[PDB]
Amino acid sequence: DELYRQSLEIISRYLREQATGAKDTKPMGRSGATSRKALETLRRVGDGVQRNHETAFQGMLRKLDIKNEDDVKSLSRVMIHVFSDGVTNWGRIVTLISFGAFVAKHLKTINQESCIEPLAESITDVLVRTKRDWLVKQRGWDGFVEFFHV
Amino acid sequence: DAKKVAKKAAIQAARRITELAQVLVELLKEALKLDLTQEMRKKLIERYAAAIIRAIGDINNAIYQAKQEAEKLKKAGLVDSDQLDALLRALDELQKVASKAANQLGRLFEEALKRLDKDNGGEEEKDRTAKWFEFEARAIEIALRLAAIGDVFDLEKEWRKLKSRGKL
Repeated sequence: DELYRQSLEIISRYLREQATGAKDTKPMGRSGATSRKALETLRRVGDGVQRNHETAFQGMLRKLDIKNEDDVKSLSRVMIHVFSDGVTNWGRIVTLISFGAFVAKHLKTINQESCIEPLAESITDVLVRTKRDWLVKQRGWDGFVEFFHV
Repeated sequence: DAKKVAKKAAIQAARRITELAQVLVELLKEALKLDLTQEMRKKLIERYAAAIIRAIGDINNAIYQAKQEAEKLKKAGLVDSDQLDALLRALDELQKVASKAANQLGRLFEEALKRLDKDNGGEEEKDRTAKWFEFEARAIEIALRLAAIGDVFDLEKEWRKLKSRGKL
């Protein structure tokens, strides 16, 4: 599925940059331009979210106690609770991805980089499976870039 | 008027913070009437984190939605460049006071979790923790409401200073 592939690639790469610190040099899939401009959007908006809410993010991380790969399904359950009111918007989506990056940095420092890709896949799975038609109607990652453009 | 864009964002930011305070209060009261296991406590933790993420995400969405309406107004000729930069700066000040309130409620709920773990035991301390959290959460919310009204008051005065410049 093209939507799942592109979403996972953007989220996989963003979570991997935040934990490791290096950008991935390898070329993207078929999207290309849209995936790059979504990552620039994620680096601008997502890094700001993590810095301006570091107090809240650090407290959430300690009480969620993300240790191994079976704790990684906990953020997918948090996503379901986030959306349980029926509201979907880009601000919630970018915030969940930024907390995923915040968790990914912590996984590297506790020697669990093993868990980062499973985290990115479950974040992408919930996003794409539960909100596919919303994403398509918002023009996917092109609308995500358009929403956070200034 | 274009300061309706700022007023709308001010009301939305205060509503999201007020709804977050109400969600955290009901989660604590549900956990206080309940007898907690380790699994029930972790479900409550996931619901608290979701409430924080939802509040932050919805505040972010409202501010970016407010900035789109302002840019709209600049391209429609209903505001000039100096008025738009005052509107965008007022929306940035709303974003910061709203972010601080969300951080304070998350830090406040953390202290509440420490009381539901440690002191909990006896209906009387139960009810004092409930009112302690209720009081401190509303304090956070009203401080945001007042700071948000002040940010609009700052925008309306910088709008009257730009008209007072004339064309000089």
